[PDB]
Amino acid sequence: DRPFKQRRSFADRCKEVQQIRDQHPSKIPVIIERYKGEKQLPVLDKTKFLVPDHVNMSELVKIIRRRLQLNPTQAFFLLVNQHSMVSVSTPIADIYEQEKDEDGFLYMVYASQET
Ligand SMILES: O=C(O)Cc1c[nH]c2ccc(F)cc12
Repeated sequence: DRPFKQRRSFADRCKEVQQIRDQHPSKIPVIIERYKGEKQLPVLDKTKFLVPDHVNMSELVKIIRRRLQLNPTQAFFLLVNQHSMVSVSTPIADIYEQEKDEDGFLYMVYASQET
């Protein structure tokens, strides 16, 4: 259950982004993890997503919500560096250039609170 950055070294994370640049150049490499203090939402099956660079962030919110199989009642937020991405109808390619990690991944966190 450890976070991605505790399972992979910085150099290995950089090499993985570089490999994705070669093999899936039109995809943004995204890490999506459950907030550490999250109580209500389940853990997602997978952590690493290759997102076509034209996808709007607001659509990624809907996709992850569907993957979690929640009621329309359960609150859900997907955050990039504590910015909620529910209303961001901007392609991920633009968010990437602005919010990417030094290792080249784009890190997101989901929670039942937007704090
Ligand atoms: O969910 C995934 O597996 C990765 C992903 C996120 N958004 C997408 C949009 C189109 C597509 F082909 C794949 C994706």
